[PDB]
Amino acid sequence: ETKKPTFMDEEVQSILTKMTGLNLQKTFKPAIQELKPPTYKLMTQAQLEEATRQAVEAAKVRLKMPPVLEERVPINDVLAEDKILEGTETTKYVFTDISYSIPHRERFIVVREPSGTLRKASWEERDRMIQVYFPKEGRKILTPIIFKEENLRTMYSQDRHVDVLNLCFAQFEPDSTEYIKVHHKTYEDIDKRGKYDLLRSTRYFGGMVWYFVNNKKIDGLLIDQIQRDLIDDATNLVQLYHVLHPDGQSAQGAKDQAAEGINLIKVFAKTEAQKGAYIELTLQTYQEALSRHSA
Amino acid sequence: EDFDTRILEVRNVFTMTAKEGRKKSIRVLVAVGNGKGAAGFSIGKATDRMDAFRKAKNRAVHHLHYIERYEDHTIFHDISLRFKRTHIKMKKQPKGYGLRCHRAIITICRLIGIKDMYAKVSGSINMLSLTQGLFRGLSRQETHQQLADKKGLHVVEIREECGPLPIVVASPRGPLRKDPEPEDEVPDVKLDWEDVKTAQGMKRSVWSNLKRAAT
Repeated sequence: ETKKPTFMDEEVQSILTKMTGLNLQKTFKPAIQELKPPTYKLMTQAQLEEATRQAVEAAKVRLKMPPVLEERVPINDVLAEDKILEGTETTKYVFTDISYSIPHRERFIVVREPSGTLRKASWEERDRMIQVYFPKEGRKILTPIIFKEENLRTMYSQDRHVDVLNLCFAQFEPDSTEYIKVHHKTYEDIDKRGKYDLLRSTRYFGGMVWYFVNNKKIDGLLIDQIQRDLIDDATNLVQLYHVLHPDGQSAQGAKDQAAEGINLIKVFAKTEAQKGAYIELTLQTYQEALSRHSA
Repeated sequence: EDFDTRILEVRNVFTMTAKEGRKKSIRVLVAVGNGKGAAGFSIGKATDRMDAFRKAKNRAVHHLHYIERYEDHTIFHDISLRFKRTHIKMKKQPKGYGLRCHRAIITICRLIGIKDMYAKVSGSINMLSLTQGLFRGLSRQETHQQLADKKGLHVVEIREECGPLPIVVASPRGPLRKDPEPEDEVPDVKLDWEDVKTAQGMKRSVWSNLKRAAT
């Protein structure tokens, strides 16, 4: 009938790609790592514009948004219950199929319990076993302590939210419960302290917006976009909100009033926005400065 | 007051005289510099050592070179020159590389203000020819602004740490050429077997890449 968009829909990806932004100085910030002497080229204005065009393409790849997945369902599947083996071993066996050319989510990893039951390994056992035999750079078999709440607050105090997400992406699977809990705790610290610019020009801005829109908490991000003269992004945010909440007070108000452009932000500010007063004020200020520039 | 002086060589030289026979004098080589590109060297001669020190250091400040530094820490490009029989090969290096050079080159580089450079001295290792060669090589280097002006093209810096981002380091002050620089399929540049032997993992020396104190 009428399906609501998904994160990977071309319409949503385009909206979130523009709201993210592309800043070549931030996207290609100098990395603190082993260095080599730089190379130099003599370029014409055309060769330089072409080299900058290629850098923009290389950045759009580096800003490719990771898909937002729902939490994985715990694995509870018994393959066999051999009761004759009950009490014959004290420790359980984990068997991992290490055949090279198999996707890791299709690898049979089973556990023989001391009770004699042959069961499929849990998602946590699976990711641990895959790391043992197919070690991925940046991933640890034991969970790093940086992900404890006490240690994440330290990273947040230093405005290292992007590092937290890079560490979480490297350690946890996108559908893991730890991956989702860490991302959500990071998105919430940004909303509470208004640190939305820390994720701009990164592949994590879209996932953050998706979280706010689905949780009906776009008031902070909408204010931040207006204070930065990003009304085009602020208008797309209210449009994305309507697309994902069609049967809402703001979406109807926009239909009844055929609102467009800045008017969408006013309609949203009155009906559904929690900080409706602070948005009108923030929006009013913008229109003034725009009139001063015009005059 | 802004200049520091360093001794490079103290030598007892002797001449033969009719009356006094074997006569003893002191030949001193000193380098001076302020750490901000202005540096020079001078020879000092005297019967007493403290007089040679005074003459050398006071004279050197009247014979200062200005040495251009890339980002005020290294040279602008690799420098390979021969002065008489002393060969000096210098390589531009990134920050944190330090001064991995002949001890005399380390001393002179600190006076100039160079923090990161590799240098290899081959042939005759003579302190005066090494010092004179060093200052010649460093004085005759082309900066990026000079390269841009000479060729009327942008000088674009590519860093692996910064990925494919093109960093314009110098642009010509005059008009900008419209014709790309010819791309010779194979350059007719002379290569050093030492650099090629090293890049191929064939240079096996127990003395290379040894752990040393910060310089």
